[PDB]
Amino acid sequence: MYVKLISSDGHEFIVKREHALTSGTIKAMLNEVNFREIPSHVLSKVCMYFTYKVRYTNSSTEIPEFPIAPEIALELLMAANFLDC
Amino acid sequence: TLKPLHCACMVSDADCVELLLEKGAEVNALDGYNRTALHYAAEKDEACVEVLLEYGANPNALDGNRDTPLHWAAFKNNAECVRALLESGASVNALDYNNDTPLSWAAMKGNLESVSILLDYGAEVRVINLIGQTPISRLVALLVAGLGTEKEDSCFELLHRAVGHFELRKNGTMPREVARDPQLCEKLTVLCSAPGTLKTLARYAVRRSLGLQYLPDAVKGLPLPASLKEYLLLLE
Amino acid sequence: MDVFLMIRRHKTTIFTDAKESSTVFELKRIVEGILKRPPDEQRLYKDDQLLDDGKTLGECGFTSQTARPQAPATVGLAFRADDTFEALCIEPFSSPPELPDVMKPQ
Amino acid sequence: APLVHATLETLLRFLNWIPLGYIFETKLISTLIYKFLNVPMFRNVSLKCLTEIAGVSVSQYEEQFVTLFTLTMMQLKQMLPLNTNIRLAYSNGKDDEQNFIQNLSLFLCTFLKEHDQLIEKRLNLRETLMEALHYMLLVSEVEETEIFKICLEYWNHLAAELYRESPRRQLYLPMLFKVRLLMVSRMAKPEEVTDSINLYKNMRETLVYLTHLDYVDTERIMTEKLHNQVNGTEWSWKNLNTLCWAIGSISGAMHEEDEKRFLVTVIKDLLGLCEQKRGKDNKAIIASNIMYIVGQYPRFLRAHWKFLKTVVNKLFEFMHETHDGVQDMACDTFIKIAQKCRRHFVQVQVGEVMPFIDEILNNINTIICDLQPQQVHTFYEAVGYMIGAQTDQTVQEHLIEKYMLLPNQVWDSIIQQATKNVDILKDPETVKQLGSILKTNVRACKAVGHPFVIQLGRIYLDMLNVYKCLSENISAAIQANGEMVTKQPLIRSMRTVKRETLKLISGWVSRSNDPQMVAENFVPPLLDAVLIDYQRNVPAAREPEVLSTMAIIVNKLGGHITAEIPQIFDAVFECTLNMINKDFEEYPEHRTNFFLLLQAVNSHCFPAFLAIPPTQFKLVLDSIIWAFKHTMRNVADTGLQILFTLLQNVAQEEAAAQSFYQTYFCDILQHIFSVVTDTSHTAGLTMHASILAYMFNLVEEGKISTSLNPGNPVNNQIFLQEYVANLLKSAFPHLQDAQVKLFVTGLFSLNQDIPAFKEHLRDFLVQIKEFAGEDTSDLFLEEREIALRQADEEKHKRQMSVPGIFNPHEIPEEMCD
Ligand SMILES: *[C@H](CC(=O)NNc1cnccn1)n1cnc(-c2cc(C(F)(F)F)cc(C(F)(F)F)c2)n1
Repeated sequence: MYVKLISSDGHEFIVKREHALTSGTIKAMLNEVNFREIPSHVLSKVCMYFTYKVRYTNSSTEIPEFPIAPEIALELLMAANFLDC
Repeated sequence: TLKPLHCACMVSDADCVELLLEKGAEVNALDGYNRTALHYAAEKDEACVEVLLEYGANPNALDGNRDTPLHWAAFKNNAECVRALLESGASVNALDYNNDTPLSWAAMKGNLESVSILLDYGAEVRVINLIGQTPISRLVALLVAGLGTEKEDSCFELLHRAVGHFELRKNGTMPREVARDPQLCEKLTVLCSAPGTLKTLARYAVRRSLGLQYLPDAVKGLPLPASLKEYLLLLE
Repeated sequence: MDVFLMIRRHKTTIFTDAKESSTVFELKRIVEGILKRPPDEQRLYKDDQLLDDGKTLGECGFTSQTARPQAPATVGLAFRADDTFEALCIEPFSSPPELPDVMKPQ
Repeated sequence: APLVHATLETLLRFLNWIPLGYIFETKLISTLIYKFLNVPMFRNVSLKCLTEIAGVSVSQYEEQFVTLFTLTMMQLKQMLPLNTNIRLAYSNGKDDEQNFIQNLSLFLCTFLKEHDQLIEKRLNLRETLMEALHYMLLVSEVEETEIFKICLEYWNHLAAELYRESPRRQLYLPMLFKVRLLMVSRMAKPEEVTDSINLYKNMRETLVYLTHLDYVDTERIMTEKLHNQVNGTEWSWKNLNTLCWAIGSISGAMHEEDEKRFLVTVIKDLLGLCEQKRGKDNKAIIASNIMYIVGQYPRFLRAHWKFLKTVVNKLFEFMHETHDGVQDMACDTFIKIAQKCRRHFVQVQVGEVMPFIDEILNNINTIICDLQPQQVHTFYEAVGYMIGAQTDQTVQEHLIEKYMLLPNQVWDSIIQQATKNVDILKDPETVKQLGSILKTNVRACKAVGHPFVIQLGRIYLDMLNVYKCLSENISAAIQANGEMVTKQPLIRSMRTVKRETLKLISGWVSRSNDPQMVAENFVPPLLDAVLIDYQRNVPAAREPEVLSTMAIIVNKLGGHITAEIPQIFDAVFECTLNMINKDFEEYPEHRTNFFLLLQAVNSHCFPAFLAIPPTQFKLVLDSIIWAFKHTMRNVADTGLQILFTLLQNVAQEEAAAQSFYQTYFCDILQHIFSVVTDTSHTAGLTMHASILAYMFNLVEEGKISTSLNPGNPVNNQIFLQEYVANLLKSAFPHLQDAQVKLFVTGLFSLNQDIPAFKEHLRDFLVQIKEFAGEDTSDLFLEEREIALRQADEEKHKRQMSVPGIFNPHEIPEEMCD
């Protein structure tokens, strides 16, 4: 029901398996996953995106913008490339 | 109405404009229709544009409706003129009285090359004019009319990659013209109902943070791999 | 209608959601189902302010507009150890690297 | 000086007839220019004189022509430098200067049109030639209609010459661009949005030739002008209108792919312009221009289904516009598109679930809610074309049933009301509605064709009923208030209803396919409703269409209606004959329809004449004789044709042929000879020769089988010879007996060769005319008008081979799919 993702700095994020499978890499690789290059401040945003994508899939109303700060945009893009998101 | 330099620009002869400028001609002089010689040069040829720019011509000169020469170069689809103007300091997001940017005019007619160059120089796709139109909306209006070809489809793909996510539905219904086309309506509803991949949104954020630059040069200095550098430039 | 929460404790983070009308007891039940701790040895904090278990989640500071899927509302968590409650400890996420010169505002 | 001017004018008057020796051999060709042309007083006429010389078109004397051109060009350069603005000079110039400019244009045009090849083969004069062309461009800027017509004549000639050869084009290449601009800049108004028609046709032909010479240049010019319209510079309603007329008039000249590119760019620019402009006036102007553009180029609409659907939907939108003229233009464009792209509305297109015709039919009531009655008729005709494009019979039947639903229900309501109370047929609103419904039915029948029998049979019996009622209403009114009551609006509304009924019947029957069904089902009720009503009405109340209708039926049913002909004649013939023969300007339509019916009966149902009573047959012959003795050309021609066909037909009725000969041969021969000798119908001379040659041949072969002499037997040949000789002598007593005898013998011998017979008769008549002071030119009219016709044919055959010269909707050679 729940999967646990470990950040490079040791932070642990527990998310619903359905949300986690949004990432092709996670689905292919999987009750726990570990990343050696994704920092916590990026993995938290990735989990936020999992929730946001699951909520607003096939929505009939306007989908609100996903907030990405310029500081993490580069690392977030790299992480999204590593995953399949 | 118009002055000899304007006529030289209209007839598209670099020699005449160059020799006229060689005797201190008023390069930024207005005329009967409130345009400048650079407007005609942008509308006509890139050699005249280069000659005029070499002699201090203002690349952001305004006309009766506050349209810069870049607006007309993009509308005419003079890709070389667009590149020459942008390379000399032209504003890529200049707004006219209707709040129409050059990219909006380029997308109105589905000009692929001009759109590509404007995006390469940091043009904003998430822009709306006074009557609520956006470049993607205008391109879709062109497409639903049946006047589009493979070039227009490629332009739509480019704009879709550049925008990240778009919404054409007012309230919860597509416009009347789109709604009456079962195929394009289905395609656009499927596109508009998807939140958007994280990679696309991150690319949009990175590009926006780079705004108003020659993006292919800027991305060269980033620590990204080659594949992500190509991705950031809408090449995939 | 629905409020999205990010329960936090030390390095552990749980992304979840609940109805605004739901009570804190159900949230503690979810925390049990995740970390396997009795609710009697759990206590939740909203901005270093203790939350009474009886209060419904809506009447607290959590609201649908404030807590969205793309911006969940943090909820600190504390367990009971040796017949005592530990101090609320939340480990901040790693700081992002300095913005490169090219990406800085003009 | 006045004596010199008078002498020059007299020379100009007589210059045409003077032998070329006195013109091109003397010193005149230089005296006129070095002695008078420099002097304004004798300038104009002098220049005019030169023009006449340039028009001689003599094979020899090349050096004289070259010297004339060179010296005249130098003189004109001296007295009118090429740097001048001819437009302003003509505008503000006095009468003398305007006349001089006109004469200069005339001289240049005529001399170039005559000897351009002569002038341009000299390498030394090349520059001067271009100079001349410059003048022709300069003068072409004058706004006056006559000067521009003169210039356009030469421009059209040059364009046709250059196109024909494919070179020589390289000689005119560096300047043709200018001409193109002119053609696009001064384009005339097409008769889709006399002197004006000719001007537009000439401009279109010249522009089509020029675009055929260079597609890229034409596309560049038009696109640049359209952009200039878009960017504000040189924007104006008239400029936009002329540019769009020029774009439309090119349709068909370009290849399909180049046309595709050009039209896509033009449409995008026009849509951008429409978005840019604000205000109802500007938007309406742009919409009308786009409507005209898309009205042409049916090929592009055919190749692009989505754009065609969008255009049709936009036309439906415009149909609700209250702005003046927008609805008419929308309906015209819709009918054009429906005619040229009919098959694309009935078949299912790519990406569609059902054909567009179903969608149009479902929403028909909503589309035409704001249209005027004539616009509604046009819309129904346009839809009928598409419905008729449907090949499958059952689907077409269902389409027709849905097509006439609203008219059918209004008609049914009116019919039920009339059944409840007949007086409703006297209500003006009801009569007007019936007329409108019948007009819609007529247009639908015209568009659909034979399958419309499904609709016609639905209402036929009711229609003929209403007809009768309305007739009964009119006859009463005339009986109560006299014939003047026929001017009343209600009476003419009822007569309009009757006319539309007859027009619908005729329109369907003319396109019928099964004569037996028409004869069995439709003819009897029609005759019962129409015949006696026509007979008993006063001349001011009789409908001419009746006669026309009858003719149509007789042409389609033929032997299937030969049994009814006697009653048709009994009801119509004597009445219309008394109506028509009385005066030659009273009832033109009645006379035309009467002779059409007579011709149809004679051609297809001749045996009926045998069953007709002899007195009525005599009336028929008297009508024919009155017809071919008339003064008008058409009446005489139709009378002669009917007489010839009647003679040929009666030649096949052995039982009655002898009686017909013995009763009418001499009378017909005498009438024909009288009209021939009177020379009142020279245009029909050939026909006379066709008839007489036949008649004589009948006695030549002994086919008369009886003596034409009423008193005693005698050989028919000798009797006819003496009779015709006596006729000629009475007509021309002064002629000698031997001359008449030899002429008649030769004429009788040539009965087996129509051309020789006609030439002999023509020679005799020419000699007769020359004996007096009469002119023999008229006798040869039959020749000249033929030659003219031939020329026209050639012209037409020349223009069909050049794509784009003819309007896409004018060519009957519709393509497939
Ligand atoms: C004004 C401009 C307008 O209403 N819409 N602009 C568009 C439409 N579609 C795509 C892009 N921009 N305006 C005035 N008249 C027209 C118009 C007329 C016709 C005609 F054929 F009926 F004359 C057709 C169309 C078209 F292209 F089918 F939409 C537009 N537009």
